[PDB]
Amino acid sequence: FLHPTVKRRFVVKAVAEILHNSSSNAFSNMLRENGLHDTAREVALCEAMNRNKELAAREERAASRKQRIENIAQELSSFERVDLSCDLLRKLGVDMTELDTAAAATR
Amino acid sequence: DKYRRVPMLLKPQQGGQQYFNHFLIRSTNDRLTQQDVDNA
Amino acid sequence: GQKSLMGALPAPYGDAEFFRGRYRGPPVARPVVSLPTLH
Amino acid sequence: VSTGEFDHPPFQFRQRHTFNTTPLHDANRFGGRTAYLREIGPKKQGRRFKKDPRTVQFNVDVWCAQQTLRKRWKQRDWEVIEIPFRLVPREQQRVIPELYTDIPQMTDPARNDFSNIRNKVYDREELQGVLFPAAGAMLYPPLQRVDKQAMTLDKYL
Amino acid sequence: MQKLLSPRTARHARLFRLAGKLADSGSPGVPKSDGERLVWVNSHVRRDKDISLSQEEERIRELMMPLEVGENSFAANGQATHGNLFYFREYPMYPGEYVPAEHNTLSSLRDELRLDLTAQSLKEAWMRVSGGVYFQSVDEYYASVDGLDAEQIGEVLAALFPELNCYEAQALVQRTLECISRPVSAASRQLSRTITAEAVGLDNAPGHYTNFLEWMGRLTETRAFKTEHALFEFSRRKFNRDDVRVMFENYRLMSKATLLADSADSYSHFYTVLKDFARKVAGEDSRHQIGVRIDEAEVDPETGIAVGRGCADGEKYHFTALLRENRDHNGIITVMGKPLSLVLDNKAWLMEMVLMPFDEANLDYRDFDAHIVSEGHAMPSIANEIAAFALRMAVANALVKLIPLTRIPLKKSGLLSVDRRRE
Amino acid sequence: SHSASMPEEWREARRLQLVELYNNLAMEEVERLAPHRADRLLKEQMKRF
Repeated sequence: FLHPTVKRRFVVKAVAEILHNSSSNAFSNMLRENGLHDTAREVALCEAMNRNKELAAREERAASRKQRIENIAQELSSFERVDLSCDLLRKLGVDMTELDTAAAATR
Repeated sequence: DKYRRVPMLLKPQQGGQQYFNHFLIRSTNDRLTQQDVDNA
Repeated sequence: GQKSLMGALPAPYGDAEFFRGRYRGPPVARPVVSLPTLH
Repeated sequence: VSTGEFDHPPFQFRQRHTFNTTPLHDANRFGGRTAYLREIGPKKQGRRFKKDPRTVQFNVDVWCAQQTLRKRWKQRDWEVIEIPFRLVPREQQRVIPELYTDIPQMTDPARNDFSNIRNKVYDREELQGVLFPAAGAMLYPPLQRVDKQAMTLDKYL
Repeated sequence: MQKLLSPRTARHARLFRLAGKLADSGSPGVPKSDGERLVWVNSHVRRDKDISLSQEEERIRELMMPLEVGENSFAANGQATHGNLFYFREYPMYPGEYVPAEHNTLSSLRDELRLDLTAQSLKEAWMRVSGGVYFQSVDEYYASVDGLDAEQIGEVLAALFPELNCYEAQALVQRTLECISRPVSAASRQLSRTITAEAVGLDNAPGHYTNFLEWMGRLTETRAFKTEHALFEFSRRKFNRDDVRVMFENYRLMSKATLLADSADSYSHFYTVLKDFARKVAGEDSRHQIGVRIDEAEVDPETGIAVGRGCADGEKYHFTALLRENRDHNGIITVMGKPLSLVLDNKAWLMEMVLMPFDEANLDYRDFDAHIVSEGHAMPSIANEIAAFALRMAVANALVKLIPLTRIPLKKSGLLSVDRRRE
Repeated sequence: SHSASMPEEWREARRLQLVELYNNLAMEEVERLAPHRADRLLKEQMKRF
């Protein structure tokens, strides 16, 4: 409830804080079964990139990192795709109620 | 009599279709066992 | 039937076993028991 | 489902006591009830009805109906007593339709009793206050019912 | 003097711990007492031992099977009168059965793809390095020399790839030469299989033998060779009515201008007609099996009930089977409100026909519930073989409607097939 | 294995996909060849995996 721009900011912040930290396959499959296929391959690419930089041409390449997760961030926060993106972000690791207070406010 | 009205699948009544895949997997297992016997 | 040249062409790339929907021929029959010999 | 014989064997050549073949009028068939309809020799009004197919089929239908009736009446461990509406139990305080009038009525769908009211049979020992008010001496003893929650041999104790 | 009720083996103790975990988890059907769990564990261990005994006695009985006609072993199959009436297949019927592929063909295709990709990469590397155009003259074609010698390719393979065996490197050099000459065709190996060296007459000349093999392989895969083979097989009477009708339909699709443009070539106007016939003629590489029909499942989404039908005598016996999946493994079959053991009067030879669609499907009957409604002539007893045939057809059609792949064995057993015999 | 011009993150993503695919195929062949008592054939399949 109440998502002109609240859900957009919630999704970009949660995607940014969930992309640059970990390295797993738990985010690719739930986007794959949700119906979107290209962003699943792109987030698998980003998580494999984070795993490659975690397991072990340095400064010029890494800017592409700050491109592509940003390319994720404005993609899941389009005005039609905030809904399923925030529902999927609610299931795996993101448990916050600072911007989920609007649900209780509309209740 | 004249069983011309009977279908061709009913006259020999070829049953036992479940065993064929088991027989083929057993044949492959016996071929690999024979290959193990010939090497040692 | 009569002897022909079908199937005698070299199959490209040698992948004639992975095609599982291939033509398997007419269904052959096998004896369930060996009959006694005539002589 | 029943596997007894219902139809009569048809009319054909005179059968002989061979394998898979019984004579047309034998004492083994229909309990020997073909003894009324048989001719032992290998007056037209007493000879023509033994050879008619509709007559012998009607006779074996009558005999099978007699067998069905005696087996339905040997099933009866009860009898019908006309009890007034006030003293009857709660399941029979409703409007019970006649036979083949309505859908076969369940006993009590609210109290989880899904059974036909016409097949309900009540015990005699539970209606002694209704059937016998004039005796006052309790002519039938109370029915001993087992304690289902008691630890017995059935429950490994 | 007193037998201990406690579990005596580690297997007994592990099963007792599993039964205790099931009782603490609150599963339906698990007993709450300990003596009942002990009885359960002892009976399961005895069942496992009896299964092992059955497996061992079948292993011993496989070796003493009387495969010949003897004292108690009678043919009686009509093998003397008719001869070989029961079929047998050595191939897995797709997609009902599965046999895993042999490792030799897998490794051969793997190595072939490795060599092809390596040769293509080396050819593209030379194409980038040399700078574009490369014309081959007639004497360069007769000498069979490309832009790279064998020594250069061997030096490149030794420098770039350290871990590389000798014969693998020589095969890589040969495949790079074959790929830089033309696109590679895997045709010389099968011609080496079907044609030996002593037949053509080159026993001491392996190089000319491989040259003739690669020349015949590069001339085999042309369109004209396939067209000539299709015309030869058309002359040898290898077509049915279906191929004749498809050739007629492909001839009717060509207009007159396309006919003139195709008869400008010598072999293309025949090839447009005979493309499907040359696909059929090419063998197990390119001819498909017909196969039984595999339909879609027609199941009620709410109740999970599939509906099948069966008939016998045309008018007398009609049956409709309703089939559902039983998840508690207590499956039972019922015919017109009465269980199957009382409808058919406990006759084994009639109820085995109803069991048979579950048997040929390799399916457990206890995972399915079935009710069969009689729609034909109502009689007080259907304990006969023709009614059981109709029951079998109804149960088989219900199993086909529930699971679609069940049609693959059930049609092969003839259980879905209707005979027309009346009285 | 014959692709090194692609970036290393793409190669590691496809490598993880092939690891998952080989493990799923291994578990599928284990569940498929179990009731046939095909321990030699299953041993060769697991050796190939």
